[PDB]
Amino acid sequence: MFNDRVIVKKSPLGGYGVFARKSFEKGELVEECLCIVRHNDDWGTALEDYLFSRKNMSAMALGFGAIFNHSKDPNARHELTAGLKRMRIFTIKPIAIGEEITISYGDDYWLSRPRLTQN
Amino acid sequence: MFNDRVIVKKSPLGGYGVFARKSFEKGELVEECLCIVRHNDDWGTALEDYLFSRKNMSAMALGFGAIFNHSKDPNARHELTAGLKRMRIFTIKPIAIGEEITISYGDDYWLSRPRLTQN
Repeated sequence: MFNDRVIVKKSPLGGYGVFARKSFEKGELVEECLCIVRHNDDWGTALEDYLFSRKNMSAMALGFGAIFNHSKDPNARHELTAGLKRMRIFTIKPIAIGEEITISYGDDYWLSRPRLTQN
Repeated sequence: MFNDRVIVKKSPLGGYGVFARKSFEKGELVEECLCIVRHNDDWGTALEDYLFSRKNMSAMALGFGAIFNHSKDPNARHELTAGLKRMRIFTIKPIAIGEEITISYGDDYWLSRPRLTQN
């Protein structure tokens, strides 16, 4: 799909990842809806699908997991679920009006009053 | 997305559900890829996302769960996962070259040699 906030690239075409079209400082906000994350061993055995875990984060995807594979480093964190986590994404790295985004990046519980002025 | 086999409607637009464009008798076959189903209580606590369970079936979705909400009755069964269940969908009700489809319908372990002649 695609939204003025960020362009998502999940369809095969020589490039998998979620790009953002809006330069900004460390502290942006992205949106999506294709992740099922939790925190437990029974999870890796329960959500057996496109698992994507890092140290403590244990989640799974199904079309976006591969979109997150191409990530030499933690570009930004994400929170899309109904139990824990949340329904929003944060980018601790400045955006370049056309940069790529990924997920999984430790935790760092904190915020800063997001301000998505329209787009 | 959309496929000659069936047209999927997940994008908001005053209508959520998976429609089928191919009249047939009770015993059709649909295809998809957005469901994570299992059978256990720890599941409802592990897959906490868009849960969709019925009597014994305990599953969760993320874009298709709402597409299954609009279902006054069990239109057809489904099986899309890697652990149990399978990767195909069956329609025990005749198709009307433009009918809507849903999921969750008891179990009835059985088959009948599906014959998806192209489309």
